[PDB]
Amino acid sequence: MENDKGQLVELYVPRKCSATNRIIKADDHASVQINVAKVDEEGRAIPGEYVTYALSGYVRSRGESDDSLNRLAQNDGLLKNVWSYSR
Amino acid sequence: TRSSVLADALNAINNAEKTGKRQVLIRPSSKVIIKFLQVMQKHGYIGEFEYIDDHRSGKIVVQLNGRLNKCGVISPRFNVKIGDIEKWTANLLPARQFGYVILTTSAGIMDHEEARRKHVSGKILGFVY
Amino acid sequence: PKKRASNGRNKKGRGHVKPVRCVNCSKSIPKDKAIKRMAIRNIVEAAAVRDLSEASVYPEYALPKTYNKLHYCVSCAIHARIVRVRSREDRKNRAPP
Amino acid sequence: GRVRTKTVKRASKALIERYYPKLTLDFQTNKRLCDEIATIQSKRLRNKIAGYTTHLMKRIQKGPVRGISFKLQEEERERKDQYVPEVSALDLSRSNGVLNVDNQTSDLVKSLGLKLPLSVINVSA
Amino acid sequence: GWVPVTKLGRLVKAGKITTIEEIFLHSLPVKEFQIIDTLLPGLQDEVMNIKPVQKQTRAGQRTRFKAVVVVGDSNGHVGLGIKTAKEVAGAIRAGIIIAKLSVIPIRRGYWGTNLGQPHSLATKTTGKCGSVTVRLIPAPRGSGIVASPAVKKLLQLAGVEDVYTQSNGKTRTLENTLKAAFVAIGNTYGFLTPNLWAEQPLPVSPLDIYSDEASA
Amino acid sequence: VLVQDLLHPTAASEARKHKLKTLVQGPRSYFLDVKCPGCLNITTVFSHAQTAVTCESCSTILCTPTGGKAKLSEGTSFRRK
Amino acid sequence: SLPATFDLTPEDAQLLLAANTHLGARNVQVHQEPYVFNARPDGVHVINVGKTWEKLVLAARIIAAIPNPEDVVAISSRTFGQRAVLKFAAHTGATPIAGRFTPGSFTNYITRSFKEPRLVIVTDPRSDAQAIKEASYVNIPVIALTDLDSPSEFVDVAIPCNNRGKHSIGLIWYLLAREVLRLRGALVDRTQPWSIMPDLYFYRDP
Amino acid sequence: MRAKWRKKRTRRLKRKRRKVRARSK
Amino acid sequence: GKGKPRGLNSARKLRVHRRNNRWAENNYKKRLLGTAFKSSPFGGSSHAKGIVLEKLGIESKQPNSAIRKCVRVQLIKNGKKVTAFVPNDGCLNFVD
Amino acid sequence: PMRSVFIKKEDNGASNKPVLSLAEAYPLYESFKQLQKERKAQEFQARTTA
RNA sequence: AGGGGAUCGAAGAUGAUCAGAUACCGUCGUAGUCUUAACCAUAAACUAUGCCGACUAGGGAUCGGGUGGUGUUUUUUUAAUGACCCACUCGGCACCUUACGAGAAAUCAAAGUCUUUGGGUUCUGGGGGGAGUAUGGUCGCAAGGCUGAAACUUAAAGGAAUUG
RNA sequence: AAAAAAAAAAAGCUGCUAAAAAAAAAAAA
Ligand SMILES: [Mg+2]
Ligand SMILES: [Mg+2]
Ligand SMILES: [Mg+2]
Ligand SMILES: [Mg+2]
Ligand SMILES: [Mg+2]
Ligand SMILES: [Mg+2]
Ligand SMILES: [Mg+2]
Ligand SMILES: [Mg+2]
Ligand SMILES: [Mg+2]
Ligand SMILES: [Mg+2]
Ligand SMILES: [Mg+2]
Ligand SMILES: [Mg+2]
Ligand SMILES: [Mg+2]
Ligand SMILES: [Mg+2]
Ligand SMILES: [Mg+2]
Ligand SMILES: [Mg+2]
Ligand SMILES: [Mg+2]
Ligand SMILES: [Mg+2]
Repeated sequence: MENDKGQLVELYVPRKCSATNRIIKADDHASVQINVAKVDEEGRAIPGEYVTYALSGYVRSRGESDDSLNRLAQNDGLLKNVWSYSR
Repeated sequence: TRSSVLADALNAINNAEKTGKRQVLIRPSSKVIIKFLQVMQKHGYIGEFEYIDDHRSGKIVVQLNGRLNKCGVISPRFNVKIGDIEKWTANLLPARQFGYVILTTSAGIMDHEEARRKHVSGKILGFVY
Repeated sequence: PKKRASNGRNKKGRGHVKPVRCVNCSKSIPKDKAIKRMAIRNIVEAAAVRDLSEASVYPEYALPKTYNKLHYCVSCAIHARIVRVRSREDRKNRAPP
Repeated sequence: GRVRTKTVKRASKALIERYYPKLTLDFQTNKRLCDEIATIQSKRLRNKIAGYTTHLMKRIQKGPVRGISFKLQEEERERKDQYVPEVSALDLSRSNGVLNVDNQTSDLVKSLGLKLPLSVINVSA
Repeated sequence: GWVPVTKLGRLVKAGKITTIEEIFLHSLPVKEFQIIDTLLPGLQDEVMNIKPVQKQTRAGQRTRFKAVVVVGDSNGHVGLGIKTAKEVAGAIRAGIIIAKLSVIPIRRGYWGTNLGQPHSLATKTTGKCGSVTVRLIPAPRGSGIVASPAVKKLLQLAGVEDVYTQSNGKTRTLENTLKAAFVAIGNTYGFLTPNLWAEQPLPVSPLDIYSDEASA
Repeated sequence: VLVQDLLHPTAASEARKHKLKTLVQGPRSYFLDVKCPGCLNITTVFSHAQTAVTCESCSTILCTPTGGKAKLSEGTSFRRK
Repeated sequence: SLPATFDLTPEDAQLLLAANTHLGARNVQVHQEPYVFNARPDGVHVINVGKTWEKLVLAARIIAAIPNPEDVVAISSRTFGQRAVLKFAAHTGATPIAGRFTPGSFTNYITRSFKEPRLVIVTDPRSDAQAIKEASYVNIPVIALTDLDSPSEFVDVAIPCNNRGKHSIGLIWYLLAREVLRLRGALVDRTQPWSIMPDLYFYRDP
Repeated sequence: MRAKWRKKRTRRLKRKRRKVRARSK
Repeated sequence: GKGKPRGLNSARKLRVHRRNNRWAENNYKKRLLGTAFKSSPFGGSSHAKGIVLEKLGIESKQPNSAIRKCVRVQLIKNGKKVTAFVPNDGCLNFVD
Repeated sequence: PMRSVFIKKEDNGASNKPVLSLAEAYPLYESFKQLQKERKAQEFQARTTA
């Protein structure tokens, strides 16, 4: 958020969970940030080119991190037949 | 027995959002529930919802984005006047810049900013932020 | 405070259980609370087995055994070391030793 | 009692760890090399250390000892766990080129759409 | 000298991390106070109280001293540390270290209509520790900090200009009420607001950007 | 599981669920078209019949009531209608 | 996505079915596992080995995305996986922890065995519960070789397998090492197999 | 003292007071 | 809900229950019964005049040991007898 | 920890050395197990047939 | 108030023990213990957890019913039954694991969904004593029950845990 | 399919009050 005349205030716009869209706090030490390598046309992983997911400590502690990562990965197309919407 | 279907629906939405699910099933789906969900959807707190027709009373599946902190009912439905509106918003909204007290007025169910714009008041239904 | 979730007995969904008497002191204790043990004993006490076998008129005599169910109150079981005071975490162990 | 303290035990283990081929299964020679190869302030402590060292060498001669690892031991360990069989256990040569599988494994691989030689044997409850 | 032994400490000594906003953004666990006072040289410290706590032994009572320390630059960052030690001065020093390790960011906001700099909190917030619940309410401009002296000093060192407080429970447990106010102030960057609804592209961590200037 | 399709559950899971707990409730019972030996006289029998349904021509009891589904007699021929 | 040369080859399917990675746990079944396919009689369940293959290549993509290869840490307190994680350490960067994981290895920076990994891989979450608990204190992603009854808390990538078998654990570690080497480029031939026999990653009685 | 015996003592006192008042009336 | 009624027409119950519960407060019961007028020695007044009947020495409570030098005094307006402490060092010599 | 086993010859002379040594009996025992192994296969065959 | 009155056994008698011991222990033994008719209305009458309704984590077992399986066994090898096995489901008495959550903690799948405070409703408490007393009602043959104060007194009583 | 175990004479009392911890700066060959 910002004041009356442009000029963004609120230092540290925080990250949000890729699964539950909740704010990942500064002291949330059970939260992770997965980086998956991109692959180009030969089977080789390009260094420095990742697709990135952030998972909150709540979902990791509840044990939905694996299923949530399955869904996010299949949505981004790097999984094929792992996750089903109709459970 | 079941005395407030709106209270049951908003409680089920709250528990779904706390648990982190992206959908919730609601029984038994009244008109007041539909209007309340429409106000929340208009302000962008839920997303799309779908009404399932049995021939009894209906069910609703609501999609949930992560934006909801709390939706509640105010029971009993207190009679509320024009200055009492700002008194209620001060009591149960987190800030002056967001959040809505939803109230049933004679010109339909609406949030308190629309009620101020239309200059109408009424009975209090609940809240959302 | 509350020591045990079971209240020291085994009665969930009854209200009242008919009592029994302690075999050592005749204290009245409810049947679910008592410290039931099963004494299944050889009749000849393991040191006279040879003597009774050579004194038997029959070959292959089956040598029966005695069966008794002993009911103990809490005081008599603790004093007779049938059960002993366990630690706070080990109190929850239900398994026989 | 004759329980030896951790100074003796730790010195003996360090001596064996870095001087295993030099020292022997004999107390007299172990004493005569320990006094020149280590700096020990007491003749009594040197004798105790050399005696426990000789005891541990007897232990090492009767199979390996946990906590003690020298160069010959670790080179034998790596030479043994770099072992590989001539023919893989997972090779299908054993069992004649066909993997025994159940009905559920069979329609699993049909659902995966892979063709591979398999034999179905019924598994009953 | 410092000679850090942590990837974060190595990066902060190398200068690849220049603000604690990166640490807060990536939720990096801090284990060295030299990181904190390198990146926030302007935070100041204060001891709230010293209390004695006693343990009964066979020959008398063993007395140690419990120090509660707040640290904080007066815009955005605060920390609370509690330490017992055999000496009061050692308790104060170790509490300063612990308070420096616990520094958290503060979301400051507007009571309304956003003219100047953020003067108050963005939302109502509450912290609970023990029996004490501390509730912080945004206040209009010129209200000041309506609070008891200890939590008022904690809010001052965080940089809140004006706020209302409400307390329930046994507030004379000073350590509890200070921890509850720290939880309350910490939850401001926990509350999700419509201005934070917008989606962000999830930046790459410094620990992977500068992995050569890290431990290896 | 946090994301699932409540509007389209699988037929297996709906068949597993109780009749009042499916998405839209409905009966799990059915009707049988039943013939007895002798006279043709095709008749309609509920699957949970609670009564000894007889053929309209003769005393030819077709089902015996049970705690659940009705027990059809030994010489009968039924088709799920 | 992937260029479709990453699909489950029939020889890899033969390896998986010969090592019995498809034979999951008994009728005890954690709801966090949709990897069940067609529960067998005798109460045994069958794991979708295609799903195991896609999860394994996803895990290998994450490990290949790790910049310094020694920042990957492989964990096995199980004897059936000690040799597997040691050979994984040999063939990749991968600083290993085989045997006893001392508490405070990820916390407690003054410990002699203090590691700061960017990713941790464990063989059994139940047997290696201390390592995953410590990783949850310092923001470490976790890959785990789960079974159908494994405790999936604080596990980000779960590779479903039979972790009760000697051959299946070694085969999964073998395949993981092979694919991370293929994505790194040490094995330039994506189609041709690896010279290293899968029995190298196996536990032996003596 | 034990509360049961305190209750017994109170009941005895109450009965005695009733008897004395009945003497008066 | 909670043990209180919440209905929009339950105001009578709420009011009556509050009255019943007000009786458990110390100050409300005193003010509504008028015990200051009835049973207080001063009759609800702040001060009262009396005549000294005698001088008393009250032993201190534990853990103190002293004689407190009070006076037994009968009030003029109602005849009730009370005991008043005489403060400071030697003022019992003033009071006769 | 002092429990020990005492063996006494029968007075009548009924007690006698066994006809086969333990070692001699063991292959035969294995053979029964082998028949059982065939029988376990037979159980499988019986299961397979019906 | 009739009947019954074998056992055990308030009172009591007695032997010990003891400084005393009309206590514990031993031996007897009245009322009682059982029943019929009529009273009494209390218990740590306890899950010290009011009821009705909704929702929120995993796990196996068990009791009653129901559905399915070319499942096993028994009968007339073979039908139906029955008894088992497996899968599911509704309704119970419970249990195990965690703590998202709650709590002062002990602990709790409710004691959660409570300062982000409102699903419906009844009852009860407001520092410790005096005191369940006095008084007035009312019920009871009685014992007593239900309702129920005040003057006065007092800085703690109390809860859960820690180290000795 | 195991072997093991029974034991419980006597022991009352100890006057009042009294025990308790906070902040750091010195520059010398
Ligand atoms: Mg106690
Ligand atoms: Mg009872
Ligand atoms: Mg207060
Ligand atoms: Mg109302
Ligand atoms: Mg005092
Ligand atoms: Mg007597
Ligand atoms: Mg009562
Ligand atoms: Mg009660
Ligand atoms: Mg309920
Ligand atoms: Mg059932
Ligand atoms: Mg059940
Ligand atoms: Mg039941
Ligand atoms: Mg009060
Ligand atoms: Mg009171
Ligand atoms: Mg206590
Ligand atoms: Mg005396
Ligand atoms: Mg004494
Ligand atoms: Mg005395």
